Amino acid sequence: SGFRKMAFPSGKVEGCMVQVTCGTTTLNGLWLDDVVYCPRHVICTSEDMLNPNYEDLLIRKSNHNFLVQAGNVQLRVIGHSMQNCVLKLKVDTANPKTPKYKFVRIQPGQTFSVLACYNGSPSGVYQCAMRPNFTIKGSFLNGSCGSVGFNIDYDCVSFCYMHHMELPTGVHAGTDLEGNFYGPFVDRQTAQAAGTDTTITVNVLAWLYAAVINGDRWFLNRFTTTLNDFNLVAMKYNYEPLTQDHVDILGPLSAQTGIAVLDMCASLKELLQNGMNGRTILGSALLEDEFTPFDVVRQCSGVT
Amino acid sequence: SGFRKMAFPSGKVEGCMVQVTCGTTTLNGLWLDDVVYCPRHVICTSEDMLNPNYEDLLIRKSNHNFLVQAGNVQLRVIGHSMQNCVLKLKVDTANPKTPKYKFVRIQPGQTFSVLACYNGSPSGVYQCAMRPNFTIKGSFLNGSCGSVGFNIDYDCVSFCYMHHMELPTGVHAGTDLEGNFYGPFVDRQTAQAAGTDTTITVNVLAWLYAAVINGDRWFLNRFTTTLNDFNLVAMKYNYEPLTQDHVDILGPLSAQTGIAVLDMCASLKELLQNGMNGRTILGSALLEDEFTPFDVVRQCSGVT
Ligand SMILES: Cc1ccncc1NC(=O)Cc1cccc(I)c1
Ligand SMILES: Cc1ccncc1NC(=O)Cc1cccc(I)c1
Repeated sequence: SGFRKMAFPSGKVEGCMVQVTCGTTTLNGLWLDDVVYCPRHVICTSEDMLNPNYEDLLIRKSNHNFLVQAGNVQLRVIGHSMQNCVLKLKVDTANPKTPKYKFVRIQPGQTFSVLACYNGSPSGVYQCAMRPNFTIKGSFLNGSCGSVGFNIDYDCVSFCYMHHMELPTGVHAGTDLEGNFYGPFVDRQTAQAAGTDTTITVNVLAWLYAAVINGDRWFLNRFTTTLNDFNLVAMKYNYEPLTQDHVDILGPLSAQTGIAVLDMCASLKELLQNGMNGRTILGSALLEDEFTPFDVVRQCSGVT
Repeated sequence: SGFRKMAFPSGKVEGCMVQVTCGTTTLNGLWLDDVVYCPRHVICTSEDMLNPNYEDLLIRKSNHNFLVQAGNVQLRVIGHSMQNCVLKLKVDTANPKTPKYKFVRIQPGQTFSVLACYNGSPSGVYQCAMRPNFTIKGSFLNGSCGSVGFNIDYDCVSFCYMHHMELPTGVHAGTDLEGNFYGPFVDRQTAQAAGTDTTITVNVLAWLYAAVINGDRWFLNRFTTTLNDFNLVAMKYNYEPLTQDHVDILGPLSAQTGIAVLDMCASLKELLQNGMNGRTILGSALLEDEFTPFDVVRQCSGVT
């Protein structure tokens, strides 16, 4: 019973958080095995940030300039290298709390949990989605850079995001753990406007299936539609076009509820065209798009 | 930048989760020091649940009937006792992962994080509020009983909730860690309807302050009100009456934003009377009441 915006248990990630200081800048690092991963802008001063030449800035840095602290103990830095927009600090000690892990570059529409950190210490955990415009709508303040996004499959943590910056519009941009930004964003204090933040249609349908499973059914109607007819409505409302891959991914939810994907699309079509009329769905007065079909199945089945 | 429904990092609690089995029932336990805490209905069969006599059922149970497993290793049970609606299983080993902790009985309107577990394994973490009718709107399936609610102050975990049951209305009831239910609920499969779920007014105002801090200001108006005038509106909309204690608790948010509490009440009054007119606040189309004034300050300052 019930449906919540649920994050993964953060323990395995908390054991990887460290504090990295270079000069006067302190941010978060991720310690996995004998490597600490952190945003390369840790080497920048506020003045450098307008147009930084990271290769030139990094020349003036030695291993001893990178202060890495895990809890209250200091890690010895024996190597440093820049991989895209991340720094990799080789330390002399493997993290004893290193979980089984992978680095994954997620697709827009996919969700993940963020462990927001400051000075290497966890402050909280929440669930995010990579927006179709490659931004994330997070909760981060100065000092949160280096906080990571991740998913967990039983005992394996798949790291997918590392926080780097806030855009002037209050949305967030970052990289995968290879240091490549999601989207066109660059790690410099410059005019970087975000593209259209469209709604993740397959996720809204998954959340509608979750609502039916949990008893909220008022929005079910007597109608059906086609992918092409639905997509005309989706375009008008800045929803992502629905494909047969999306319909296929909703198959288990359609099978569990007995509601054909195209019938659910027709409920969504009427919801887009007529609104909620002051009503709610799973305690929300808008269509929620940050639950994937996998999230709905996981939460509705209790995968640990 | 940004505002999210954030849970505490769950690591300290994950290290306390164990599986408790008695006969054919398996649920979650909380292992702190040499004691495992779990819902006493672990001793019940589905038939017992209609009208169980826990004292009589517990007579037929010995220490060896309580199977306690921490990960893949078995704990030896050397004692058992019933305290209200919880069982306390004394084990021969102190939990080496026991964090600094307290047991607290929270007040309605207060928030906490839940680590949903199944078979002693964490599935996810989310933020809840104890509703004014003493229910929680969680996400729990069969096997989740014994999952706990908690708050964290730096290194101290204050446990406040232990999940016991789902009401026929899909809302959740449970106990504090002394086994006393929140509200009038009893641990038996019987007609237990919930009272009026009123809105936590002080929390909605705190969330309105969070919105102003984060840039969402469209709802600020040219009006003010009084506590008595505001409370006439609050009664009409099933909002909790606002007191001077609530105004005092909003003091830091009022000081940070420069918006007097009664002016914010007048914005809330107009929002209640006229609705959002298709607009959103912090990505929500309804007034959010599961952020306390302390939560807003914590999130907006980055307390770790
Ligand atoms: C202040 C804040 C809030 C949330 N998340 C991150 C930050 N920090 C920054 O963005 C600092 C910064 C400034 C300009 C460019 C770059 I690269 C980094
Ligand atoms: C099925 C479920 C879903 C969510 N949270 C908890 C549960 N489990 C129960 O409530 C089992 C139960 C039944 C009747 C009385 C009692 I005491 C306990």
